[PDB]
Amino acid sequence: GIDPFTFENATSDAINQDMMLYIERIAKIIQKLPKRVHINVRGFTDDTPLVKTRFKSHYELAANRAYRVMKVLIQYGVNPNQLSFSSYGSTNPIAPNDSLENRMKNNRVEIFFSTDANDLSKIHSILDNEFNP
Amino acid sequence: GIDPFTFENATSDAINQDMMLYIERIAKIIQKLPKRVHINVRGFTDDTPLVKTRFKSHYELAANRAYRVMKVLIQYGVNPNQLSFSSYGSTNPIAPNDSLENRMKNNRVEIFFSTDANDLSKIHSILDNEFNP
Repeated sequence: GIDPFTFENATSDAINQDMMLYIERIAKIIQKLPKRVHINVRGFTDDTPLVKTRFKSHYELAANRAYRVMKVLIQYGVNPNQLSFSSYGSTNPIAPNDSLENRMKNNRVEIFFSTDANDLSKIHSILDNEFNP
Repeated sequence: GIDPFTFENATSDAINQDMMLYIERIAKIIQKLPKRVHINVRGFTDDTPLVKTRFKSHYELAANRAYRVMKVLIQYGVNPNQLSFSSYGSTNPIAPNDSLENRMKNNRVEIFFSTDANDLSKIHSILDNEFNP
């Protein structure tokens, strides 16, 4: 399956260089998709305390992450008309927050496609060509 | 009359220094509002034909105006977690699309507040404090 954008720094919204390149690939994929497909960039966090940062809440942290990924997709030519962003904060974890390994799973941004039934095949086919050799 | 933001020309998404000042004023207001109130930044166009611009459709234009305004609101300190943007293209004109003057009222971005009955008063006096005798 396709990978989400993982934030290794549990308390920041910083997009490093490896992640920028990956966002760029997804951007290239997105612009090839039919125009009636929209993209919702969703933001998540673990439950690491936020005390020594600027963020008041995990929602706020996840919003910044999703917004920033969205910003980057636009940088690489995705039309703002196909885009939106959402924050789920520390709700909806992939894994429980017991260990460092599982907490990384929770520090991510996920891409959601909004598509009809016919455009779903096209997305499927386009994603297959670019991601699986 | 708390006015929308009105763009300079039919096909432009440029935010002039005039509009910057006004968006900043709006950002100050938003930051005084209760945390449970959210802000949707709505973009519109007139129905001026789009040749000789980058934009392929009015929704792309309207989406770009609204995204830009939101990006500015954040720039001036508004929590991304309280923000979203929407494009309405040339739909929902506030005025008939005849004279240039009227077409321009349609080239605009509007701010919608999402609020419960109780936070509605808190928003009223905050807005009144800022835009009335």
